[PDB]
Amino acid sequence: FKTFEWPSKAAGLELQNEIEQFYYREAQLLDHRAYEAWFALLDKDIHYFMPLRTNRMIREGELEYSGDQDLAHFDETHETMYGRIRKVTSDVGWAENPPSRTRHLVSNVIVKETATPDTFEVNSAFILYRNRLERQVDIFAGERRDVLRRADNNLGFSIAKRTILLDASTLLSNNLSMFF
Amino acid sequence: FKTFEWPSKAAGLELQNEIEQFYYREAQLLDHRAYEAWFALLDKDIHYFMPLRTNRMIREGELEYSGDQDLAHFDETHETMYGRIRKVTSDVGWAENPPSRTRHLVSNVIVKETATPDTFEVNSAFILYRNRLERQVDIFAGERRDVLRRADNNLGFSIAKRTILLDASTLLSNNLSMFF
Amino acid sequence: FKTFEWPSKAAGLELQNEIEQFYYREAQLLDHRAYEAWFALLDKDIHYFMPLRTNRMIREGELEYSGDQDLAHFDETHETMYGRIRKVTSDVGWAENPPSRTRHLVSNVIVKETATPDTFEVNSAFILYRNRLERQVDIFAGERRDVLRRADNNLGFSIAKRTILLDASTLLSNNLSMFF
Amino acid sequence: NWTPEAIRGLVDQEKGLLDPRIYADQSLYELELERVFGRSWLLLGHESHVPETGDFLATYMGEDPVVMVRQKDKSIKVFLNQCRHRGMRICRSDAGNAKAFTCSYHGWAYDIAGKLVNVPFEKEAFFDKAEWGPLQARVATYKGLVFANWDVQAPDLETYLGDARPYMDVMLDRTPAGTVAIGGMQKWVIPCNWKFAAEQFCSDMYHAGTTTHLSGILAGIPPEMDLSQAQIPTKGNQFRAAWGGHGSGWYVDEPGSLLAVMGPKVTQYWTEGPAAELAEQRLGHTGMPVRRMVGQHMTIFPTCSFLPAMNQIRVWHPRGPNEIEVWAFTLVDADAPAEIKEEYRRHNIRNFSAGGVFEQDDGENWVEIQKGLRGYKAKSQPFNAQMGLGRSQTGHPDFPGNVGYVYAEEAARGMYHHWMRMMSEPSWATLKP
Amino acid sequence: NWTPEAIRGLVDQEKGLLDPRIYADQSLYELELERVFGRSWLLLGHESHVPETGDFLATYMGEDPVVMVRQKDKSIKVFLNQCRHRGMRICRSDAGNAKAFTCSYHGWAYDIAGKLVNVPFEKEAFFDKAEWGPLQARVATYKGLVFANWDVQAPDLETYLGDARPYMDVMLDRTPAGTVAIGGMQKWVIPCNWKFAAEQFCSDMYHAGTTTHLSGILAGIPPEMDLSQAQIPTKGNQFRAAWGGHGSGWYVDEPGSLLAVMGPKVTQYWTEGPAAELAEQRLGHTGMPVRRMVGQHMTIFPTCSFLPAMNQIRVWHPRGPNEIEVWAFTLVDADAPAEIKEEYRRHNIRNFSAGGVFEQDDGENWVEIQKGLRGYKAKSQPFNAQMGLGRSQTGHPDFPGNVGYVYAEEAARGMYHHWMRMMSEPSWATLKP
Amino acid sequence: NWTPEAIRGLVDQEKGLLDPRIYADQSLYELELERVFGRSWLLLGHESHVPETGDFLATYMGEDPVVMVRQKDKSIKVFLNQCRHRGMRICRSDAGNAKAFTCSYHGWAYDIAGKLVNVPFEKEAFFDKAEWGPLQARVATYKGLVFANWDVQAPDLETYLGDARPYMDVMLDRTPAGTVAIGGMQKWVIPCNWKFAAEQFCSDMYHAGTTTHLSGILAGIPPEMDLSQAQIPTKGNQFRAAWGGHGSGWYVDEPGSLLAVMGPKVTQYWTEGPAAELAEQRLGHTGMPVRRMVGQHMTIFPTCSFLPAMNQIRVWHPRGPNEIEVWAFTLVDADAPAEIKEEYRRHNIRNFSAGGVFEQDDGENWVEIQKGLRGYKAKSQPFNAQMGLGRSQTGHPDFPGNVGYVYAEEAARGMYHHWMRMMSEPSWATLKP
Ligand code: FES
Ligand code: FES
Ligand code: FES
Ligand SMILES: [Fe+2]
Ligand SMILES: [Fe+2]
Ligand SMILES: [Fe+2]
Repeated sequence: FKTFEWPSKAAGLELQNEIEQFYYREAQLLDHRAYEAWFALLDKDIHYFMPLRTNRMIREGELEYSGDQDLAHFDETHETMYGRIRKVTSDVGWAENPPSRTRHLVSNVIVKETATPDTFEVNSAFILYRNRLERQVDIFAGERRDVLRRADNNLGFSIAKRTILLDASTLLSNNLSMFF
Repeated sequence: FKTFEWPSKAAGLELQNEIEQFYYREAQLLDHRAYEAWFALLDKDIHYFMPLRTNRMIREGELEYSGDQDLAHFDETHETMYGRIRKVTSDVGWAENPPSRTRHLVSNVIVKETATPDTFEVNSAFILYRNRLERQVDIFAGERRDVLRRADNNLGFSIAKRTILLDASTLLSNNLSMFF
Repeated sequence: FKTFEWPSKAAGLELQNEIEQFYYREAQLLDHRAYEAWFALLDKDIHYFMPLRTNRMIREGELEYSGDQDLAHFDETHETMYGRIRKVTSDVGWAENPPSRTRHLVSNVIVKETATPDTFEVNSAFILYRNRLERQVDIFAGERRDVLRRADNNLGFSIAKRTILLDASTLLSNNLSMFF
Repeated sequence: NWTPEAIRGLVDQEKGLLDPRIYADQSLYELELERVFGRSWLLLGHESHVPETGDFLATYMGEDPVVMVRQKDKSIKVFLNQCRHRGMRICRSDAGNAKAFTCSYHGWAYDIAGKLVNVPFEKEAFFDKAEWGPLQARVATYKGLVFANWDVQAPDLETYLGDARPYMDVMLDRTPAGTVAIGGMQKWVIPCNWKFAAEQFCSDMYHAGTTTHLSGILAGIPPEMDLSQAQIPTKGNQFRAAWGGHGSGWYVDEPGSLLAVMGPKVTQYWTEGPAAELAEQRLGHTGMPVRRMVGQHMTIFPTCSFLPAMNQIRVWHPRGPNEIEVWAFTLVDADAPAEIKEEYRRHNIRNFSAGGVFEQDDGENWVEIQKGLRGYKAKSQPFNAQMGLGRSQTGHPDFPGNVGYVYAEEAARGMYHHWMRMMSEPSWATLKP
Repeated sequence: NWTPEAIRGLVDQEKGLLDPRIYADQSLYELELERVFGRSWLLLGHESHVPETGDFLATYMGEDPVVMVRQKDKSIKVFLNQCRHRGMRICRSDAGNAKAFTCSYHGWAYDIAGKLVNVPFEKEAFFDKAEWGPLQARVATYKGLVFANWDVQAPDLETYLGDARPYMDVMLDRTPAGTVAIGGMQKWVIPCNWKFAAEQFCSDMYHAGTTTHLSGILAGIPPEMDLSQAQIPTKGNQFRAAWGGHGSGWYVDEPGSLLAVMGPKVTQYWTEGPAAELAEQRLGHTGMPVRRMVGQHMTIFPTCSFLPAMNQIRVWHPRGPNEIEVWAFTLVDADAPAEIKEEYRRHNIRNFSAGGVFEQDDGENWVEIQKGLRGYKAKSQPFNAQMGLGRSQTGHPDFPGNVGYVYAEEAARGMYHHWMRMMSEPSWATLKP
Repeated sequence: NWTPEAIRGLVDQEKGLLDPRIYADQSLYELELERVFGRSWLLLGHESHVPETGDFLATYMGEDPVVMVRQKDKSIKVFLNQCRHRGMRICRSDAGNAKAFTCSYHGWAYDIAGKLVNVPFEKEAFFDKAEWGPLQARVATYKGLVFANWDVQAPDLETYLGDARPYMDVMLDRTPAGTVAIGGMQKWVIPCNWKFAAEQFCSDMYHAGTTTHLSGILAGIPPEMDLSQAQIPTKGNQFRAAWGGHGSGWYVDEPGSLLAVMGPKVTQYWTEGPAAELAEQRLGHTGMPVRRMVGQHMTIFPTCSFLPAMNQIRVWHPRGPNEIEVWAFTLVDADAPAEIKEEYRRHNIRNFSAGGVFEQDDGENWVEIQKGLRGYKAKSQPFNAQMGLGRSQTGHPDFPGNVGYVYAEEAARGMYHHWMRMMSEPSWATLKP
């Protein structure tokens, strides 16, 4: 993964605002545990990917991320994501019952157009603050590389693809019971 | 406190900019210890509220936050806030003398119109970084639910109401000597 | 360093967006280790400055920051910055080989005009998340005060001056191998 | 390793000297969880936290997690929040209502009494369920306040408190209906030793009457008034318990302490009207001028601290020699009007929450002291506890027990003395009153 | 100080009792690094992690950083990732290829064998380089898996494993082509003791057959299917090794467990077809029906844990008594179809990664146990390890070795007993099989 | 318990061996605060940090906070930043001017000398104020540099330094006007033992002449030049103190060392002109060619490290065995031009601050060593300190004292020998110079 290929001419003010507002609405859903409403944003062909990141010398920097044939933190389809939603909303799902307290702070939104109409490549930065039980605090940072499609929902868009690049090699959290 | 009920028609570009700019200005006032200048933004009928947050099973999720008749971290009026301003600006106010170093990073601003003209319900997310003395670092995250009135001042708005939903059960910090 | 004196008449929606996008593009360069590309943004007469910050009683609060004739975390010109770029891109630069994983979260952008055409005074807040080697995490927060000039590069602007106000007295990190 | 002889040398009530190592030593702290917290009566909250059948509250005894839970027969039971199979937490939420407790690990089921009622695949794999339930604590209640103790050889709560009961009754025994806890419990973490916090509410009015809370009073007094007009109360008394290490301190007559902190409506309720007159009538057997008593502070050894006038109550949960958790709630009279309860609620948040105008300065002091105690030379010379030395007497016509001047360290010396005794005397036969 | 007499009292396999202090005590952990981790065979990875000459993997042996490297003569060498001059890390990346290793501090050059070949200014400032190379470990490979041991007096890997080897072959020796590891090493941190994690994979199917994974199975079963039809697996067996503290547990015939976790394609591949029949012939002489074995867990003492049917392998790296790092990878048959290899990759991420629908609930249990063990009374009473006591037999008509019921703690008692042995017996003369 | 016999065996200067436990052991560190830091001369800063009456500086002696304050009679007084009442910090800011000091806890007032002058309510509640002032330290100043020592038994600063004074005067005595400290003090945290940092500035030129600072030199050389040409220095000497464990190392006749770090304008001032003429004339008793000495490193035991040719001065404050705080500042001549003062200011930020092109690589090494020392096997074998063993002699025509080759560890062995002596010998009679 290299520097995001931003367009020279930036996206229009209305488009920039629309996508920024989509992420703010998405963050609200996740932070208030509206998992069913959030899951409805995911298209049937969703690929939800979070690769492993390794420590490499500069000369071996091309091998920093795990590939498509390798293990990952997440490598999901619509089918497997539904299972995760059924687990996280479950009363016997102990990892999130009692549920965690999360905050998705979203910024650095860069919008790029595609060859397909009403479909956008979007780059954004995040800090995910996760507070759990009595004193457990986990802080995550990284970027999201999304393919978004315009949709007739309450948020304005639907998610076709999502790659999450976490600023971590070894995960300092005991789990990833949250969604990015 | 459920998911913030954002309007389907997103706020206009100018109004979105104005309220975001207000928060950035407000953050600058707080981060540079302009407490008397910040206190002037608070209206006389202000309710400054930060409820307690508890670990609950999903079956008892409606009791996550403390109520109106319960204890809180903050439950303040204009007169009680005046006392806090007089304390924080005092030489004998040891908790903030020497003063802390703070950063209010504001994002996720969602603007909602109300029935009263020039009065808006605003939802936003924050990360408050508090550095104190030699080595002390306290990191807070949450959302703010404000009522903002249009005012003729340096910032463009006044604060009618503020509710802070902190992502914490037990507070990891020894005190809350900062303003949210 | 006092509260950034923002203009009453706020910057236009187009200008606000252009500068925000510049910072998001800049963050992407730094977070993906494009040091040559980022160095190109620095003008010949750049002053890159990060003062020391001390704990002072309110009565002596004017001595908080280190002066012009005092030591600093950074006090750099174009030539000294060049040497830093040559070190960080070097295979024998052990502090960043293997390199760190960084995230520059940018928000709170306030835009001010100057006397010189196409030259702007900009204030913004940041959280810099730095993850190094196996489990090392260093989190920085502060504000940046930039003088930006319009440039015909892929980002839109060039950096004439930068002052970084870091919310720390004693640095909790072992180094400052990153750029702010 | 600490011998009884070495432990006795740490505290000297005669010379008024304290070895600073008692707040920092890791070996001493490990002994405290055994010798002090393992056999003391510890505060868990109030009866109103668990008013109905099945209602529970997850709290702590020292560093042991426990479940306080109301039974069908109106009784309260306290057991260790740990499954005896492999150590998993049985009750995983803060508070609520339960029909039965079940372990999330292997499914060992428990009733609200804490008894093990079901083991999955017991007839296939296995042992007595009546013997394998979590450890039970002794439960005793004093006028609403629920206390707990592990030790079956320990004295009952009544004798444990001793002659400190009258001073508890100033806050607890004012109406026939009793007190009720305002919902919600405030929790925060302070990097200091538990003894600093326990001592301050025990014997330290000296901090509130000098420099610590000068900005706190400034926040409370009317906007037109500044600190130079604010009353400086000097008259008052301090109390040392006959046994236990308990202590209380109070101002006499001067309302400047209460009027600034609690406001004009609370001070009126506390000193004037039928509610104040009935309280004095109910506390006639103690023989105290309770309407004259304003701005009181008290610690029930080791970690039950409260302010009988402003009705702020807190437990200090130890988390090593260098850390505590403060768990704070507030009590009001059950039959009190809505205006008084709202006044108590607002002012306790304004003063004694984590963001309180008083608490901010309380913790700031403690954080600095603990940091200082990391140094070798900072623990080499004793701290001064010589205030009011040999001035307290039992022949006081207004207040019972060992009574001295309000600005003294007699109750402090008694607290550290009883601490020294618990740490050095392994058997109750010598330790008990 | 921990005497051999005191260490023996920590584990009682006869009464099925465990002293909770073993998971929390700092002194015991420091003894574990010497007596357990300093002389055990520890899993570092797989042969396919280092396939070519100069290929390396930076990993751990306890808390010692180690470098595993393939040599010129196809051998694998393991040495301490520490320069003997002033302690600097020689190999500073996770994995890759090297022609040489060089210390970044003073420039001490090493070859890929871990031999010191060059010292800057040696002739001018100095000493023998052959005596000053990083500490080498004994390397032994068992059918793909690379193990390492510091102790020269320790028994060889084959003897160390013993009669647990046929149970390892259920995953490792199904095809003559062997096994290959899928790329990527998952790493995360859990605040708990390593023994909880090691014991769970050793003897604890009990948690999976009860309450821990009710949401995990729900995540794996069809959207139209609920926990009522999920099918409850109850039948199965558990194995305890004759020596080593190794253990394994599995379900028999009941397919409801494997189907939910691994899906229909893997479950079929494991049970019916040319691949499963080839494994039946290859492993039949050991007296074990592998086609009946559906869903399995196994621990090779101390910290090598794997799940044969799902092919999930992990190393628990200890980080004090209160913390571990989990390093996990996945194995597939070298000659397995691409479709089967992909289903193994996808489902192992879905179930067993840091965000895995099974792993999430596993860590959640262990975190809360470790937190509980901070309290005095939480460590005062023994844990119950009495399940299936005196119910295991070495003459089982279906499975080899000491075999009992799937929901038992025989392998758990064997693991803590061998732990107790290694902690109390300093010489291999008495410790060996 | 660390017996004197066990301590002596940790360091072997005869064979050149160092036991790695010295950097990691918690028990050894506890003794260091008493045996090493509790009775050594420790740097607090410069006279110019506190130039006028009432000026103070809050710094550290080990882990003990101290206040260094200029008096009315132009003297400097150093006392423990701890109130003897209940341990509160008396001076709560970094630096500034005070007319008096007052405790924020109970209002105990102090004069600028560190003497208890006022106690609130002393007459009513109480003991002599003259006895209960904060612990005073011995204050000695060597040509600007302020040192402090708790122990009255310890020898005076002049005797403490010994024959290390001439090498200090290269930086501290070039003009009759003396030196002045540039404003501001840089502070950062490194997770490593203090002895790694103390040894490097004591004896370790070896890291700078090899691999550690390859990218640091690259940053300072002109864009038209690369590391291929960069002149590599090989000629130089190393000094070991007769007593103290003080050490120094410098290059002889090689401008490329100073040119890359400090630039041409600093080198012109240091080697040529009337300023360098006066420096050699004032330092005539030594017989040293100070105009030919370029790129010097020096450590005054235990934690006073500086770089004379670039005027980088720093103190290493210990924070447990696994952490330190670096407090660094810079010196210039009092009558130095405004051009040269700015050159020293800019280049010291560029090179030796937390983000400095040299300092980044220094810390990176130490951080990784400390991590490795968590393991058992990583502490089981001694480190090599055999460099330049038995090659140093006291008969040198230009540089006085025990002088060897620049790339040696004679001063390093001298440091650890003196460390061992202080840790093992309780009395100053055997320890004296
Ligand atoms: S731990 Fe509670 S059932 Fe196993
Ligand atoms: S530490 Fe490896 S060369 Fe000095
Ligand atoms: S601590 Fe300084 S006066 Fe009480
Ligand atoms: Fe107080
Ligand atoms: Fe499991
Ligand atoms: Fe260096």
